[PDB]
Order: sequence, then C-alpha cells, then structure tokens
Amino acid sequence: SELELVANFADIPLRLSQILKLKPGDVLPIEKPDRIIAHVDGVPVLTSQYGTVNGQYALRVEHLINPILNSLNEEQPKNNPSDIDLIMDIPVKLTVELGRTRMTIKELLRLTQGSVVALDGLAGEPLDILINGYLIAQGEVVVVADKYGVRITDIITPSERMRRLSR
Amino acid sequence: GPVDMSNELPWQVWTPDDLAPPNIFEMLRIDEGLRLKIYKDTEGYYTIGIGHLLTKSPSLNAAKSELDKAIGRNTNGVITKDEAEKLFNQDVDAAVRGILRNAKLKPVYDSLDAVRRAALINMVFQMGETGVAGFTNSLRMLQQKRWDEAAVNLAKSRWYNQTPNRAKRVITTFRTGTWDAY
Repeated sequence: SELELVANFADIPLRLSQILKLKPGDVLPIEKPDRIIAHVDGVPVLTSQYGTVNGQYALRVEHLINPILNSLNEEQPKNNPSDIDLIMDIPVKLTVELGRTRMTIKELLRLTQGSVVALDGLAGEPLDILINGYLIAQGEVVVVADKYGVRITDIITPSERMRRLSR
Repeated sequence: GPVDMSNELPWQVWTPDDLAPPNIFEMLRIDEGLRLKIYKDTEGYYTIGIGHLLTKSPSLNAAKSELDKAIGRNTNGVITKDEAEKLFNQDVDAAVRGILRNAKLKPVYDSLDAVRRAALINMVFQMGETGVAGFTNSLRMLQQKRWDEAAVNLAKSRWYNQTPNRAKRVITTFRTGTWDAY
C-alpha cells in the first residue's frame, strides 16, 4: 500500500558523449535477455521469465532474491547466532524498462516462483529508457536476423539529459 | 506514423512470446508424471523426467546420449529430480515457442482462451507440432469455437484410442473451457 514493481528489460552501458548525441532512429545494440530482474525502489527483489499476457507485458517469477525466512510465528531472540568547458566522458548506464506494476505490500509479499505478474505496458507500445533512475527517452525493441537492439523513438534534449544525469 | 525516423537497416520491431497459461505446469505433471530413468512412453518412444522425449526413434544409446547432451553430464540414463524439473521448465517454454512459430497451429492458439490454450500445449507436449498439426479438421473446429464438434471428433482419433484417460481430460478441457477434469 503501495509500491512499484519495476521490470528491467536491459541495461545498456554507454559513454556520456554517446548519450548527448542520441536521437530518434538511433539503435542501441543489446543481448536479448532470457531472465530479467524486477526491482522495487531500485532494489532487486526477484528474477523472472517475461513475455506477454492479454497483449500486456508480464513476468513469470522465477526466484526471489535473498528471500526472508518467515519466522514471525515465534518470539524474537535477543541475539542471532549469525552476528564546465571540458566534460569528462564517463560511462553511463541506460536502463530500458519492460514496464511497472503498482502493487500493495500484501500483494507483493504474496508472490513466489511461478507467480505471473501483469505489467502496465502494452506489447508493441514503446519502452521507458532511464538514466540515473530518470526518464529521458522511449524506445522499441527491434531485431535484424540474429542481432537485437533498442531503437530510440523519442528523447529529451541533451541539456536535459545532462540535468537528469547529474542531480 | 508516430515518429519520423531515418531507417538504414531492416530492423523489425520485436515482441516477446506469450507466457504459458496457468495451470499448464500442474496440468502436465498430472498427465506426464515423473520418472528419473529412461522409459518407453505411451506412444512407444524413449522418455525421461516429466514427459521429456529423448529420441524420436531407436535407441537407448542415442537416448542416453541425447540425455547426456540434454543434462550436460554422464547421466547413465538416470537424472535428478531437479534435473527433471529444469528439463520440464525448458520443455513447456519450447512447446509454446514452437506453437507460436507454427504456421498452422498459431492461428488456432491465438483463437483460444487461456484454459483451452493449456489443452493445446498439452497435446503438443504429448505428440509434437507435426503430429498435432495433423488434426486438420479438429483444429479448424477449435478455431471456430465449435467445442462439442471438435470434442466428439477428437475422441475419434488414434491418440484417444491409445491414451483414453489423458485424451478424455484434454478433450474435456477443450469442450468446457474449464479445469474440472483436473
């Protein structure tokens, strides 16, 4: 009540100079992922298969990442025995999101391996591309023969990319 | 058009495969059962784990060997429960992947609701694409949502005659669109 489950389709390691030059039509090459990580507030919480359900992008949860063993039906122990003119050209990661879903806590905590989660993104409709956790663009997954990529369909201005990048 | 992009290469917009419907995994565990050692299945072919067909045709040497490549170790015709589990996982996805790339099965699969898509995967899981694509008239019937007609036709097959208890369950799923047979 209420958090966002966020599915990352891919992370694309680019240099800042490439990012400042990106324009609609540019294709960023990627490896097609088989499993992907979903996160909450930037924290990875599960790995999963992905695909579509009813034309919506969706996840089949494979593994919870570092799950907590439920021991709430027993008393807490006092101890645990387990106790600028020239800008530097930095590498920057673009995150491409398959989509997000808003879920309640109760709902989030009640999924395990094999849980199917529907995302708010439609298949075909462009994906969010982020920088430092900020939306800067949209793109579409695209492929020739054997090679996969992400084609930029829409993007903010260089000055604004820089702005989201720094913060 | 939504955008005005300069297009050099022939890039094709990609959409991922549909996820397998529920409850196909439980469904298939019921019909395929589990064996951790190579056996001849209800259609005479060498199988392992949860309905994992090893060789289309004779014999054990190739079976044990294609098992050896499937698992990635010496196996000696015997695998682990969690090896069987991971083969199963792969198999279910590969079945769906194959249906969606099958010029004949794909329009039928698309037609069907989720429960009936499970039934179709179950068939393909059992007989393979080429086998299931042979039920021409039952398929067209399925595509056209004539449930009783497809259902009664499906009971008139070799498939049904060779495995009546499984085929009945699958045909009950096709007919009803429900899970009551499971």
